[PDB]
Amino acid sequence: LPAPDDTGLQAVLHTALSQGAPGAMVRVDDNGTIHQLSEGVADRATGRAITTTDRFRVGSVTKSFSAVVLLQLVDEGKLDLDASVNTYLPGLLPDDRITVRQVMSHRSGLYDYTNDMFAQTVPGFESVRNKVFSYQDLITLSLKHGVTNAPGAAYSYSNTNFVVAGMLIEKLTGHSVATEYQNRIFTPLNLTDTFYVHPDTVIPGTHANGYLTPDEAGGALVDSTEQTVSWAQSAGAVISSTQDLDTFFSALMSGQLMSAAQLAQMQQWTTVNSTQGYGLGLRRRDLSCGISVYGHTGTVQGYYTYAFASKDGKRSVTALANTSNNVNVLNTMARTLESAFCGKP
Ligand SMILES: *C(=O)[C@@H](NC(=O)Cc1ccccc1)[C@@H]1N[C@@H](C(=O)O)C(C)(C)S1
Repeated sequence: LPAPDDTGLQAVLHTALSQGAPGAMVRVDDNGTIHQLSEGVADRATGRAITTTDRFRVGSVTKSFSAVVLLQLVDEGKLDLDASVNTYLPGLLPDDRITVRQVMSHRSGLYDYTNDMFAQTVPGFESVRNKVFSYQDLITLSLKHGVTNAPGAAYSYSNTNFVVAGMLIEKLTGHSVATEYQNRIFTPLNLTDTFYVHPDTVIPGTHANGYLTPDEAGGALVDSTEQTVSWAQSAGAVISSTQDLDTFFSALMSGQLMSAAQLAQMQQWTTVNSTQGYGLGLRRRDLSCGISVYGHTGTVQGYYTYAFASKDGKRSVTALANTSNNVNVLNTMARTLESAFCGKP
């Protein structure tokens, strides 16, 4: 690979601050040489600077952790990707033909309940932040809507799919998702900054605060740091660090977390758009210099995350800006992948 471009990374972060991120940071693990940059503040009221060791909410990057657990259950013979979800969770879904593979690749047609919750950004955050939901509650919210397409027929990202994922983990293992994440991922990889504490609202240890941008342009930012994330759970509630997400996606892509057969299933790409695919709880992004990278993005209130690795896991990058509902910042932060993998233009 090209050399990571730290000047380019620095410009990305500075642009993200100019667009409304209080803080922005990135860590590259380049085959044993680290690159780490940060600009701005973890806490905008106190002025405490953001740093690449600050913990944060990774949002939908959680889906990759859920997918790893499920694919280990497939290795163990406890789950068949092409069986019906209702085989394992009887009566859950209105269509017996919706399969586990369809759920994990967002081809199930299940409606995303979060479109109900966040029609207004800050009011929706205020409605869910201190709520505790069961998995079934969230499924029932989805099922109030008809499915949006036939099973398997169309890619349509839906948090509901990884609420089903959590339910399947807990039913088939008899344990909580937190226990399964810990035993199958966090402990074996020594991810000392990585937690699943739902429904606790505290982020353990030193952390970046999250700042939710309101829908009204120019409006005051809302501190969204402390919330249950119960509206997402196995779709969105992991806490981590740039170092730990780098370790996780390098371990995944280098074949440490499941059989080769199941990693191949995880990497069967459904088209998202002309430069992106979706596997099983895994995104592919195709970069301008003809390199593809693998991992996931996250948006949870006040945090935008990108966490991606090369095909062989030897280079990994995690970038975080502590705002959300700011599409300029979201778009800017994607450029860290270009600078880190494609290098100087
Ligand atoms: C994961 O991060 C998910 N985030 C949300 O459900 C929160 C949300 C975001 C925007 C508006 C309303 C609610 C989904 N995953 C990300 C991702 O994969 O990058 C999406 C942006 C697709 S939402």
